[PDB]
Amino acid sequence: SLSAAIHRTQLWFHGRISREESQRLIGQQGLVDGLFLVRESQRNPQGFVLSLCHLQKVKHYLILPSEEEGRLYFSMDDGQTRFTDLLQLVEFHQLNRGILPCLLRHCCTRVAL
Amino acid sequence: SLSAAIHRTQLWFHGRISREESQRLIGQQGLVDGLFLVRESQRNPQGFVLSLCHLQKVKHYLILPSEEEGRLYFSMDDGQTRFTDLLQLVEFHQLNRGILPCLLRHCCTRVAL
Repeated sequence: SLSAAIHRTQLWFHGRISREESQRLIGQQGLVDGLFLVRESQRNPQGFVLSLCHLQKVKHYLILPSEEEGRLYFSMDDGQTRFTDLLQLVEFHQLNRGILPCLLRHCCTRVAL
Repeated sequence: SLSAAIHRTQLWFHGRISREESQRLIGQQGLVDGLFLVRESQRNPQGFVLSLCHLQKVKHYLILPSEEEGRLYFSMDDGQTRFTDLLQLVEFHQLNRGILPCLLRHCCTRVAL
């Protein structure tokens, strides 16, 4: 019912928050293996960062935009693996590791459901 | 690149926040006609609320789950107009007023961008 109501809302996305902020929020949600969020990058404000808990360590993956044949894509591996938006990136990594040490299993949010 | 990235993130959903906090956030973002958000009700554990600014006043429209014959829908008018989830409702009202005093024009984002 809640699940159904909010099924297509993307609670993993945090917008313009810091690296430190992401580690705090993740740290306080238990350092759960596979816990994650996406946010805007500080060091590169045109990009995004996937912040991911694995083995109680928090890791950050820079997501950069590029363009090819008039279409924009995002990549955290210098263009080897490409996505049309962050949602496609997140959905792919919920089932496949790719470069990551684990799946994206648990959304880290600051929303109360 | 941001709107290409956050395409399908549905930043209008805020989860459970008070009536006053909704009004605070709407005000903070400028009290534009058609500025809106969807939250969870503080009073009804299973209800949602569309909070929408028209003519410098915030109004609140309850969105309720209904289950008819093992099928779930959401509605703001006791099932005259039915929706599978919150996104369906929002997208319909971005184009059609329905029971509302204006269109849903501007997302009151749950995150800074």
